[PDB]
Amino acid sequence: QVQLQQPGAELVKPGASVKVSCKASGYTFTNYWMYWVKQRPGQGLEWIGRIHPSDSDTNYNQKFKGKATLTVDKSSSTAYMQLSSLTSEDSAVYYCAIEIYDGYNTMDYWGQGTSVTVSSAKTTPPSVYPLAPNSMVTLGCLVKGYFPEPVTVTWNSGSLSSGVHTFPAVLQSDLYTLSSSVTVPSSTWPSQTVTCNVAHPASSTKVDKKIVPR
Amino acid sequence: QVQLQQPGAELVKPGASVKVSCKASGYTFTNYWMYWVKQRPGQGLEWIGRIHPSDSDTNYNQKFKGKATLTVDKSSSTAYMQLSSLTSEDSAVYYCAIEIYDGYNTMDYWGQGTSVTVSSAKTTPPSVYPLAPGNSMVTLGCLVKGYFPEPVTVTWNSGSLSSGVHTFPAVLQSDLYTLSSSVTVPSSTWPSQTVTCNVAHPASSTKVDKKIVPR
Amino acid sequence: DIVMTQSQKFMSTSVGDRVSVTCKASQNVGTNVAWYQQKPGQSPKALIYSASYRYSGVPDRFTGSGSGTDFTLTISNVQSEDLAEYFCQQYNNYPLTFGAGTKLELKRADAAPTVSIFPPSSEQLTSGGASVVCFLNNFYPKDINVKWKIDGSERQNGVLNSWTDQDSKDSTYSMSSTLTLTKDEYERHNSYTCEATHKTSTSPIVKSFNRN
Amino acid sequence: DIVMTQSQKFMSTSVGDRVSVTCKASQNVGTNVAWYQQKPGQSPKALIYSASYRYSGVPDRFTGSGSGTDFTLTISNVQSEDLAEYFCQQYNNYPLTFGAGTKLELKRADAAPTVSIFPPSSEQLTSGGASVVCFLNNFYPKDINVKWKIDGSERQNGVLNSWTDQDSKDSTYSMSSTLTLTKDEYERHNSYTCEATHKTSTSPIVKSFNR
Amino acid sequence: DIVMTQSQKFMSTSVGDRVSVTCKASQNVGTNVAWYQQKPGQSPKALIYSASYRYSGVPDRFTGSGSGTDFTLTISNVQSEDLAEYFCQQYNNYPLTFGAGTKLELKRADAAPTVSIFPPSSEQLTSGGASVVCFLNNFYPKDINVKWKIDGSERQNGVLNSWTDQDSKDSTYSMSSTLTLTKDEYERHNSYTCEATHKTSTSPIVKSFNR
Repeated sequence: QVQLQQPGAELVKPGASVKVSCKASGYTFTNYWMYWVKQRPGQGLEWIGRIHPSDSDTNYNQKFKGKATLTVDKSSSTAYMQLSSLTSEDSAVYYCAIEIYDGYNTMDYWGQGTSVTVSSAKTTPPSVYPLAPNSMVTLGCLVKGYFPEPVTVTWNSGSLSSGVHTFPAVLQSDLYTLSSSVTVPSSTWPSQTVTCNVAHPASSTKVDKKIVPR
Repeated sequence: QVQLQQPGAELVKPGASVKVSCKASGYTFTNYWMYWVKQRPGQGLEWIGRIHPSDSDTNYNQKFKGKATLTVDKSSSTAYMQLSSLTSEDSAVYYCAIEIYDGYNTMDYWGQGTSVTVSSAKTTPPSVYPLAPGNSMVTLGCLVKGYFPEPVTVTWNSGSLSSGVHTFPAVLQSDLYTLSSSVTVPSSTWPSQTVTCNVAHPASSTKVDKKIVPR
Repeated sequence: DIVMTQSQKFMSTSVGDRVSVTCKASQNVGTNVAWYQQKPGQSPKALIYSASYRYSGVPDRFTGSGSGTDFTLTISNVQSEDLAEYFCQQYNNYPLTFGAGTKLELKRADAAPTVSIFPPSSEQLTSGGASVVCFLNNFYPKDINVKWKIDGSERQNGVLNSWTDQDSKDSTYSMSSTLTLTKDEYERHNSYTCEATHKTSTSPIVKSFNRN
Repeated sequence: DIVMTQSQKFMSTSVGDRVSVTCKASQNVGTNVAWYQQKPGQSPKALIYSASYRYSGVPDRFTGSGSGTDFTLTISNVQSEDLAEYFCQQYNNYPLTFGAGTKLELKRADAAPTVSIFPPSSEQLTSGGASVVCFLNNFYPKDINVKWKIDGSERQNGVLNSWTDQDSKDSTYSMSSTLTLTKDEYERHNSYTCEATHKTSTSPIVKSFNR
Repeated sequence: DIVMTQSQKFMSTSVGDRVSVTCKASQNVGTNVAWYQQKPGQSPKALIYSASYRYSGVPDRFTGSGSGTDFTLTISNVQSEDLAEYFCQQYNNYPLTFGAGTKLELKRADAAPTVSIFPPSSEQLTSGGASVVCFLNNFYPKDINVKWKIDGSERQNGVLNSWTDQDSKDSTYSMSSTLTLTKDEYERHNSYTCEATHKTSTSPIVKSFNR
């Protein structure tokens, strides 16, 4: 299966450099243009450039002419986008994408996107807290005080999806905080275990917090 | 009187630029070379360059080639050193200085030095707290907590109280500076007379006079 | 640089009906125009290429039309799953440029919020902090006002509010409000109230708990 | 560039005696050598130019000597006001280069510290913080250990220590130690003790107060 | 296709000095590399072929070096007439690909602008429009500001500016500022003024006419 693998987040100090990777698998790496797209927090999509891994032919956007440098490594089937002299404007999610036409259909494949955050602050893993309290009962999960973005939240390893509201993260006093609620039948909780699964890739953190009645 | 006036502190974001000024007065500006010296915290002296305000002739240290540019403004009798592409290594005290030989004696004159701090943090003014006791002498104190950036000036009774004063160097902790100052005076002085700790933080335009009140 | 100007920042319809979004190009691009759909928290998804041709897996409800400078993307039988921001793009001239994006909205009947309050967990109290969380789920319209009261006194600081986008299932909105105090402040008071003012009721919805 | 060495980072003497500093130049700098004095917190002050000539206002006690590559600065009748860092510098070739610097130290008899403790001020307590300050003044030598006790338990965190340079009046040292707590943590305890261990005595100097 | 990257978009030098522009190929092209020169408003002129051989008529001041991936064009004894854009091209593999181009910039001392103002001609006034033109010629550096005033009040709408490239004889810049109004509007007022502000300006250069 065709796959484009990107790291979740990269924290880079102002003025330094970062190199975002895009590992491709499942197809012939040298057959399709590799596109890159920037999306600032809450903004639109911006085209950075494209590179053909066969001969490293590139087409750059003039706005990112000196900023972004696209390379490939064919021994690993990995594409790389290097950003230099980072500023706060360069803090965004960076996607790699390809388009494949096999002679029958045209499919698009996108990486998950790398959240590059340019800041002098250090990484802070989140503090995960259980939110414990008719026919239905609402539970919750408080993911407090982490840096930088992003974090992912699931319930019971993804088995509990309906009735879930995951609220966007808000920056407040240099740290991010989000929450997530889940509403289940009154016979599910507290009879069965309800687990909030939090992942923070920037700090290599995975916390499973049970919603214990107490 | 010959004077070289320099601003106290300059807080500049990384990657940005800054212009450090040196206002001369009391002498013919265009008659003497203007030297510039850099001193990083706890380090030694480094020569940046020199400039003659007459014709803007310069002698640079190759280390500060693309980093520093010396200019002069003869209408204001002010010399300038512009620092570009600021990094953490550029955080230092920057002095301007001249040497005058009048045919009789050779005198050196220095500016106070501009403390250039390169950081992404914003300015924070200090919180000045009194240190009053709960003998023939009594020790009073002043806690200057949580400011940024350097420096701060501490005096006692507007400088009239100088003996028996210990002002301790600032310590950086949790991205903020804190120092303290103690003064020991005769027991007949305090609390009978006023003892005031004068704190000045030029990076925040702060001047706080805190009296040491008995309880 | 060619500019792609989407006329509307938001487009509104009801479930089952149809919407259309227009895109204006500064110069002629012929038919080399693409359309993208981006749901919250996801990578973009290509819907249309060559102005009118669909990518594999895109339903026929998504129809693109236009040539030259005026292009249109039409979505018929709009469902709650289609809630996203939609972008146009030109790949006729370099640099490739996107539109500003149009977010889809869905009209629906009013809905009162389900409000739930949660005291600070014992885990957080060991850290010296204390956060009270108030969930306001599945209401419409998105406009809502939340006040925090401590023993009757309103606290409009140390509050962190977050809104979800329109729900992909019932087109409602949800809110999370978190009041954070120190553990000392939390133990210095007893009654903690979350007050919600919504269009659906002239009286505020009140969920409270007494630390006692 | 031409390198000015100054092999010694510290020079020691007693009040009234003399000291000297050597400065080695990597090449022949003739007599174009200058000496500067820098007291803590002040700008550099030029003492010597042209190897042996004093600036106006520099007392006879400061004498410069040497030519070629071996230059020496000699300070006689040294007093506590002379506590400073001393640099050599050549101006015979460009770029102008300085020496690493030599700090002056003054030997003297031992002195036990005078210790004073101060509870948090009422003004700070309105901010949510509580700093206990302990002053340790006019002791020698500079090495000293300070411990904080809260109701008998030692606290080695939230402590900010700062040492003065050698005192320009009596060549002693002074130290400030600040224990910072939250106001809640502060009000949850009674005794606050500051213990100073100095080589002048095997028994620590103890200053405490009950809130 | 093969990428021929010219790292520097500009190259600054002074008349008589020597400049070098580099061009790196993504793959090995051996010596099948050409260099071209394009002066403003003119067709490209071939300078070098086979990485190092000059076309007929190209002065020996233009030399080229490099084999494989790294190539360099060197202009010795740079003339003011050498102001142009310089492209590298590979012809070892099809399709032939050009570099992005490097613009030659010349350094020189500062120069104040010579400012001339011109009222709308009688021929243009019979057309219904009215254009006031101000020339700012032979200044350096290129940054300059122009402010239009109508009866002492600043006018911003209807102003179109145009800058020349560096002059091929003295390496200075020029700019024209044209204020276009209707004939009725031009006759509703009397005093017209263009104010030039430059690095050399200790005060604005003010040129005015009275209708």
